[PDB]
Amino acid sequence: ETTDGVYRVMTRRLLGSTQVGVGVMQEGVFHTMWHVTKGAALRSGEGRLDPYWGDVKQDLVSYCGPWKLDAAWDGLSEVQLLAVPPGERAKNIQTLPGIFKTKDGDIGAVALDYPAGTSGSPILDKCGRVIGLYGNGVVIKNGSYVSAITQGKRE
Amino acid sequence: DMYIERAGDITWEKDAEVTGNSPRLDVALDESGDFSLVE
Ligand SMILES: N=C(N)N[C@H](CCCCNC(=O)[C@H](CCCCN)NC(=O)[C@H](CCCCN)NC(=O)Cc1cccc(CN)c1)C(N)=O
Repeated sequence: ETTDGVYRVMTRRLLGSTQVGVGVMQEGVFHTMWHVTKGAALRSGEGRLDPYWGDVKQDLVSYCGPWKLDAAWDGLSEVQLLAVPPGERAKNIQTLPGIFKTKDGDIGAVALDYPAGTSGSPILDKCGRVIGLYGNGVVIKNGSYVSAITQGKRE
Repeated sequence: DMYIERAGDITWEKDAEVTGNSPRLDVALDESGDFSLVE
């Protein structure tokens, strides 16, 4: 099987080798954001990972099995974005999330700005659990970027 | 055609850099999965 951890999502269809995003391998399932893969199958060495679940509105997709990540921000504590920028080493950034207030409830949000290909980088709590994925967000009044902490549902 | 490459362990880093604000924003999520600001 393919090792737990954080992974770059790459394509060779564009110029050279391009990082289109990032995702999480946990419990045999690969987790990323829908807008990174559009639901397409993925190669892992000589193996193929087929899409299993996805939802455009949540902007999430899982491969090889159902969504496994179920930790949630506690609403109080600092978190760490494990940013994996294109062509750059994985790096942890600690931050206190803000909040997206919506008609259907509140979710945490991280005000950190990274290239588009960093989409899908995991956000972690102090126990190392993945509380969501980075890269679906807004540009606020001063022009800066704020990403939702996007988490799926574990069945 | 897309492929994945391992980039690291998922682990909390003890002495990580600390940055970023914590804005509270009214937002709307549309059917296409796009967030927009409410004002
Ligand atoms: N604009 C910034 N200062 N930073 C962003 C940081 C991107 C981090 C990864 N995430 C993305 O690439 C998603 C894909 C689409 C997901 C949609 N479900 N992107 C976004 O969330 C937002 C969505 C905004 C929704 C508003 N309703 N898009 C952008 O920002 C693009 C953008 C916007 C303004 C200016 C620039 C300057 N190049 C770039 C950037 N594009 O470099």
